[PDB]
Amino acid sequence: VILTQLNEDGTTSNYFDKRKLKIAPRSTLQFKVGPPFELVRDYCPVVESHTGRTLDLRIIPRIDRGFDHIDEEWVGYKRNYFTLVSTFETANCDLDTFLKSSFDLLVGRLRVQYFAIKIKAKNDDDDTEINLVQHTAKRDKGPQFCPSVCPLVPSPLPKHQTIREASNVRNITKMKKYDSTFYLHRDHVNYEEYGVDSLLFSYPEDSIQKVARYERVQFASSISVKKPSQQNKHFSLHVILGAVVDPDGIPYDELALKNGSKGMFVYLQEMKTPPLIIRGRSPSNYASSQ
DNA sequence: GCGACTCAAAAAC
DNA sequence: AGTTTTTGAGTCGC
Repeated sequence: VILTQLNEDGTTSNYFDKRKLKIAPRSTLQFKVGPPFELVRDYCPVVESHTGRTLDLRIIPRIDRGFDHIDEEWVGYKRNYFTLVSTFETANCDLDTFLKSSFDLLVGRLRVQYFAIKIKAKNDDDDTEINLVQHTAKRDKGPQFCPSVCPLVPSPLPKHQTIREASNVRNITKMKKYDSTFYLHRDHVNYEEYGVDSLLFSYPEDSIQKVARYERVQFASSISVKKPSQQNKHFSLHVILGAVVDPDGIPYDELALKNGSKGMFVYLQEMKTPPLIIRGRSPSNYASSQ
């Protein structure tokens, strides 16, 4: 009924089929590591502006809620929340140096203003994009929004237990304890250590995330989860690392910039999950029907 | 099939 | 040791 896997930090992932077993909404059993991500491709090279050294980049993503490994498939539920977190790392550059440096895209050099992540859902069989929606903790009693592009600086990915622990923190003392895990506050650095052209000072806001944390995410309520043949559709979640540059032949998305003008989120690397099954609202997807 | 209202159970404090 | 919050999901009815 429950299949258990040991996570890297010593917590467990407990996979169960909601068609057979109903578990409370806030049970720790709802938290579990989801499907592993795989490289799709590398896109635009990034180089340090004076040394010319190529910056080696790696997305480090994980799903921490919403997906179960059931009979060799990864399964989610349309009605339910998932959590997808990601960082990135630069294997050849330590953070403190990275933030003081400046970087260009090698396309012909566009200056990188900042690095950012976005997520997307797709139909894995035909590459059609599928809308995602996020809620606040208030759910129907608060706003809905589409996942946003997240400016980020390189950081190790927090352990699964840490994501769990930080999922619903209000208390100020506890928020203080997790703050340095999730944020860099640029307004707290020594400005005299930085040049005007430094990467840190082209980030759009003083509060900069160290971790892209997409919580309370769902597939859009209108998604069709079965093919016409009644076979399940296969979906995939994608994490894309990009460099945001000033618009003034390679993959990019437009972005509403800080100063108001157009911006380009230029793709650097993309990873995706294996195929995912999503179970819809049918009574037969729930143990209650039995 | 889907928005809405609702119940309920464990986390958060 | 209580109350409030958060979130899986039961149900109504179009």
